Amino acid sequence: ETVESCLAKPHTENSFTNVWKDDKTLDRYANYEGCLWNATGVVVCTGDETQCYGTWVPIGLAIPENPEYGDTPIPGYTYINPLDGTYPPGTEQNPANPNPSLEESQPLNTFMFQNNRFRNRQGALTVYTGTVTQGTDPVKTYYQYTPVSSKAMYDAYWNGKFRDCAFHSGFNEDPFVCEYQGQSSDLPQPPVNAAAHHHHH
Amino acid sequence: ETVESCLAKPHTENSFTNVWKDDKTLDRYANYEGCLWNATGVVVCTGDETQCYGTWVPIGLAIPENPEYGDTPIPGYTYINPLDGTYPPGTEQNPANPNPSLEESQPLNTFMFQNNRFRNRQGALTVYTGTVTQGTDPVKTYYQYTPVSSKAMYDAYWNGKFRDCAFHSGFNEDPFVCEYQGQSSDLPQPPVNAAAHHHHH
Repeated sequence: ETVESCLAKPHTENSFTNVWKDDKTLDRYANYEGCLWNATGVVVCTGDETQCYGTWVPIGLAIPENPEYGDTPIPGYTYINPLDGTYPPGTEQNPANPNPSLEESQPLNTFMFQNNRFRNRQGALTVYTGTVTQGTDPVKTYYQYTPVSSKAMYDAYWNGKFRDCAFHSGFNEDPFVCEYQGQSSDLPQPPVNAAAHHHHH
Repeated sequence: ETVESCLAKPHTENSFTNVWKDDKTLDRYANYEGCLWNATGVVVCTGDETQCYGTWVPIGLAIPENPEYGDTPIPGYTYINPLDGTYPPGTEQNPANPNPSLEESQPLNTFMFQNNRFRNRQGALTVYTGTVTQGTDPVKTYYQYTPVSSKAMYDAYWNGKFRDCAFHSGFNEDPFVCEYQGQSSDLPQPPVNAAAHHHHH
């Protein structure tokens, strides 16, 4: 395939396996038919983030990276994109500070929701967006927390769905795994990307 | 509309006006029919980025913003998304450092391409994605430069499209505006959301 041929493929609504997520933007990707695809909004994924069902758009050539599989629908959850811009910070609607913050070490008060790490500071939600560096000799490494811009994430919070995990002190360890992991929804099988050749070269 | 009715709308391939971009993810958004839409894939936008043509996906309720249009096509450029993940850093194909760095002040020899500010270090391209803050008062501000993950951007760079703007050295505080602003292309008019659609939540 070429970049042009990939971009010409039709968008496809189906389950893809071997899904990966960009640690900074939280975007989900997968390889299929020699092309790289990006999931667009409304996503249903398994508990782990191995498979996701939704509207996939071809964005370029497949990139190197990457049990069994049946024909029966499997359990999953409707996944929320924490940074989708539906409730942007620094606005009248969402007055939270729009600037990301830095932590020298992973904070003690974080909670895990749909495989993302979050912090709650009196109703202001932030999400872990990977590490960043500052300076040279020595290079300082920081854990970056970015203000959440997802209305659906805040709706869940305001509906009291994170009572067991968003108000917790922390310490000795890492994140509190929330009991709520989203609305249940099944993924059709098998993934269209099942075949091993979609994941090679 | 409701969040669910907005999500049930079909993806639309059309030109939208009153477009805005997320400074951190570089996402493009617009309001239409009481819903918020996000452009997916490569879009065609005007020079100022007021209008973009492409595949738009409904992601939630419309959000507050803050004569006119004809019916003949207008000139625009094929816009690339610098953080689209088609050529991720920290890999065999793209050996750039995968970590964003924080600058105490804007770096020197930067250039403007499609209203984004970039830095070029011996072929390693980095893009300005906004301010990050730290330190319980005073409150120190940093300028974040994130590794470019767009293969298209690198292709243009490698083909010598940025000859005049990306290869400066020395002391240059203001960014050089690149002559190349992308491949010319036309946008159908008028925009689908031209009418005062942009009012009342």
